[PDB]
Order: sequence, then C-alpha cells, then structure tokens
Amino acid sequence: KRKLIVDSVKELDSKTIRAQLSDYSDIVTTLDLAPPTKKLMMWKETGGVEKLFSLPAQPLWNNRLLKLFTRCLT
Amino acid sequence: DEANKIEALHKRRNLLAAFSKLIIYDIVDMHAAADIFKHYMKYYNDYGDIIKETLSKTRQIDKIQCAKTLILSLQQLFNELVQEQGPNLDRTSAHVSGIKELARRFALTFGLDQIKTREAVATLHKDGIEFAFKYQNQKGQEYPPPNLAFLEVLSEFSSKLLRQDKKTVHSYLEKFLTEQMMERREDVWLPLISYRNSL
Amino acid sequence: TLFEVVKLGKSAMQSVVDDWIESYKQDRDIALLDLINFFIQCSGCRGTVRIEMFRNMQNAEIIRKMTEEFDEDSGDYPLTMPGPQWKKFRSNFCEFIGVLIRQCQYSIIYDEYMMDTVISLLTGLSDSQVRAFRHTSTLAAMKLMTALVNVALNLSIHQDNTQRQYEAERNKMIGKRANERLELLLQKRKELQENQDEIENMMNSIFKGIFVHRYRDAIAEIRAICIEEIGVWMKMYSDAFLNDSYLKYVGWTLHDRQGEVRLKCLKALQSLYTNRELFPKLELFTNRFKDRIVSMTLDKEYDVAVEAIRLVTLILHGSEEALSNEDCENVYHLVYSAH
Repeated sequence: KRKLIVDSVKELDSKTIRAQLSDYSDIVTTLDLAPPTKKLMMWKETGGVEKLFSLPAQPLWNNRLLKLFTRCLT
Repeated sequence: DEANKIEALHKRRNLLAAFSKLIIYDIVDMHAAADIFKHYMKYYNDYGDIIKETLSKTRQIDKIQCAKTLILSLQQLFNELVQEQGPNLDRTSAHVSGIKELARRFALTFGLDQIKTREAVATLHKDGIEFAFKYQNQKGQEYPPPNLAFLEVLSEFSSKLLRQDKKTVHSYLEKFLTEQMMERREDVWLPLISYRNSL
Repeated sequence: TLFEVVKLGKSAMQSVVDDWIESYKQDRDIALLDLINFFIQCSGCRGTVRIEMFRNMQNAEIIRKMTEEFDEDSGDYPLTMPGPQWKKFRSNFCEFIGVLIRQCQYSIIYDEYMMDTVISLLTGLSDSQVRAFRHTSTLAAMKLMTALVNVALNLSIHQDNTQRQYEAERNKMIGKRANERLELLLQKRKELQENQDEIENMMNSIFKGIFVHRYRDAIAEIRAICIEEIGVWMKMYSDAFLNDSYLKYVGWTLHDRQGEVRLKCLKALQSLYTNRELFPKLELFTNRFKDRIVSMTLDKEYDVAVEAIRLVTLILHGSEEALSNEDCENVYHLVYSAH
C-alpha cells in the first residue's frame, strides 16, 4: 500500500555548505596531461591488445609485405 | 632511469606479444603454456589484458586444448606451491587461498550456455581428481593422498555444474574414493566434505 | 478538460488565451476554479476540487484532499517521468501561461484578488512535503515571476511614455487644455507608479515566499531552476535588478555541490556578462568571486570547465586588469588537457 517514497524533511544543514566553503576540493581534481613525448605517442598509436596483436613486431613499411602477413591470420 | 624503465617494459611487452602470437601457434600445435598462464596475478599490471585475451582467443577456437592448458597450468601452480612449502602445504597461508582466488577468476570466464561447459568442466573435475590422487602415500595412511590440497581448488569449480551430471561424476569418482573416505569427516578431509556438499 | 487541451496538440495558444480571458470576464469564479484545477492537473492529478470546497475550505485541507485523490502509481511524477510527451507538455504549459499573463496586464493583475489566491495556493503547494506539487509549483512560479518581470518592464516603459508627454507639455506652457493634459498625464503617471509599487511589492512577496525556501531546496534541480530564472530576469530587466542586493544570492549559489546546478549557474553567468560591451555594475562581485571561479576551471565535469574558461575569456574582454600572471600560466597549462 502507498508505494510512493515519502520525504521526511527538505531542509539541509548549513554546515556541509560551510565545509565546501572551507574545503572545495571535492569538485576539483588534477590536470591530466597528454603524453609529452613522441615515443609514448607512437607506442600509444600501435598500442592496445588488438593493435599489438594484429601487427608484426618488426615493422613493415611497404603494404605489399603487409598483405602476405595479414593474409594468413585466421 | 624513467625513460630506460619505460622502454624496457614496453620492449618486454612487445616480446610477450610476439609470444602470444606464438600462443596462437600453441593453439594449433605447440604446448607448454602453463608458465605464461601462471604468471597472471604476480604480474597483473603488466600482463592482465594479454593473459585475458589469450584465454578468450583459446576459448573461442578450441575448448578442448583450452581445458588441457588450463589443467596443466593448475598442475604447474600446484607443483610450484608444494615444492615451495613442502610437507605442511600451508592452507593457512594466504598464497593457496590466492591461487583459489585465481581459480575463481578462471571460473568467471566460463558461461553456462556452452555445451563444452557441460563436458569440458566435467573433464576438468575428472583430471583434478586424478591429479589429487596422482601420487600415492608412503604411510599414515594409504587412503590420505599427498598433494591433496588441489581439491580445495576443484571445490571452487564444483559450484558451477550440474545437477544431473553430479551423479555421473560421482560414479566416476567412486574409482578414486572409498567408503571410509566418504564416511570420515574431519578438518583435514574438509575438501572432500565440501566436494560432497557440492555433489 | 484543460490538461488534455494543453497536452494533445493545441493548434494555437493565443486563441485559447483570448477565449479564457473573455470567459474570466464572464465568470471569475468558474474560470478561477479551472485555473486551480489546471495547476493541480499539470502535476498529473485527476482529482477535482469542488465549488463549495473551492469557496469554503482552507488551502491546506484542499491540498490534503488532493493528496488523497493524487492517485499516483510510483514516486515518479510527470516532471520526472520520461518520454517526449511530458517535455512538450512543459513547453506548452509555459507558453500558454506567459502569453496569458502578458495580454491581461491592464485588468486582471489589478483586481487585488487573483494574485493573493494564486500566491497563497502556490506557497502551500511549495511548502507541502509532497514533492510533485512542490516541483511543479517551483517551475510555475518561476514562469509567473518572469511574466511579472515583463509587467515591470512594460510599466516602466509606459511611465517613460507618460513622462515624455509630460515633458512635452512642460514645454507647452500656454493653452487652456495644457493644464488639463498635464494633470491627466500626472494622474496616469501616479496611477502607474502606484501600480508599479504594487507590482514590486508582489515581486518581493513572491521572492521572499518562494526563492528563500527554494534557493536552498533538497532537490538540486529546483535550485538550478531558481538561478536560471534570476539570470533570465537580470538579462531581461537589467536596469532595476543588477545590483549586489540580488547578486549575493547568486554568490551563495556559486558554492553548490552538484555539477548540473553549476552548469546552469555558469551558463547564466556567461550569458549575462556578454550582454553589455561596457560593464553594467558587478565589479565588486567579480573581485569577490574571480579566484574561486578560476579555481573552478578544474571541475571534474568537462562542461563546467568549458563554461569556466569562457567566463575567464569574458574577464579578459572586460578588463585585462583582473587577471594575474599565475592565472595565465595556469590556463596555458590547461591548454594541454586530455579533453
């Protein structure tokens, strides 16, 4: 019977706002920088399980060599 | 040493990735993947994703050799722990419970819908019992198996399946257990107690 | 049948506005009963307040009776139930209310009766623990206040018109009807000034009866609605409201805990400052809150950060004095964010 959620009070204590006044860290965070060097960016390009697992360990600059490799992978 | 450590770890990752390509070759004809499968928790941050992908790409291609390499992996884990801890078997120590936790991690991948879960897991329990009785006991007594702590791992897999086949596995089990082994219940034989409660 | 008319695809709002204004002239009481039923039924209630109940029962007993006949299924109500029909319903709701009030500004508002009834009813609905009534009353009262802001703008404009005619007659110092037109314009100017005083009094009544309870609501969305509409009014009638006396409330609401509310406040602050090429007051407010704004540029919610950076861009446009070196260095480091 009467399956509606009843709300006891709508008042909220001022102390929590005063806490946010003294300490507002709870809505801030630290700046997450993008990778600052080339090495980690090229690694991030061919990184991940699918990309690492779908290309040879020795890079192949000509796609002509890519077709013989990618051909035989079920 | 920042750059050197980053390059060394990535180079290692590339080598292991080439070895995972060889793991696909292991799916066709190679073997001896137990060591790479074992090093999943101690090297979790380096290799969690690769080990998970290897497990998935072995489940989707051949469940049979999947369950083979899984059982050989657990054989390697058990043989390393027994060599490490000798006679006591250190059930109290965290290590063995952590291996059981890894076993639960292995269990999570399995899905009830698959037919092979209805027969590969059955074989897994078969071989886990066989492993528990792999080595015979010199004295005190002929019943108590040594290497016996593997049944605490196998009890973690007996939860999954299955009501009808529980009798069938038990009829296979009676080739290994005896009447007074079934009857006796004490703190050393708790693995069997849990197995019967799971059967 | 008003609720269904507003929901089911009305072909034109102005037509039913004109028909209702004529019918209200025909009978105040029946049309007011329809309005009470309208306010109840926009929250989805299907009960009915009766004529004897309307004229005789007190509002708290009426609202309790409508809780009895609320006939809700869950604790969800139309302002929180999903689907396009309820959003379209809200749009039609605000459109009808605003056009209805804006075309009646010369008669109904000055009857000393309608506003007292509506205010008392909404204050009771907004003080009720039943959240659905309190929510619909908040949005409705904000829309009502915006209509009254238009009333205030229209009144001031008309006062300027009568002042200009007064000044033209102050130029025309010779003429038998000159004294007559000067007196009539003074009479009209005084009547509009007294009317204006009543309007601001009613505005103050609404503000202190609603906003002070609703800037601090348990529901974050209600607080956000309040900040939205105060930004609308100050964008709408800047000359009379853009001072610290009203800014302080915004200052308090800058410390909201929820990102959604911050996004609404940030958008309102961004919109208001861009309105004037040459700054209209608030310099003290900028000095007080600038540093906390530039600290809020690193919000967990990316949209908040975007709004913050555009605010700092406005701070640059207005002054170039307010910014420090460290502020510039911090934002230049923020150019390399992942987002």
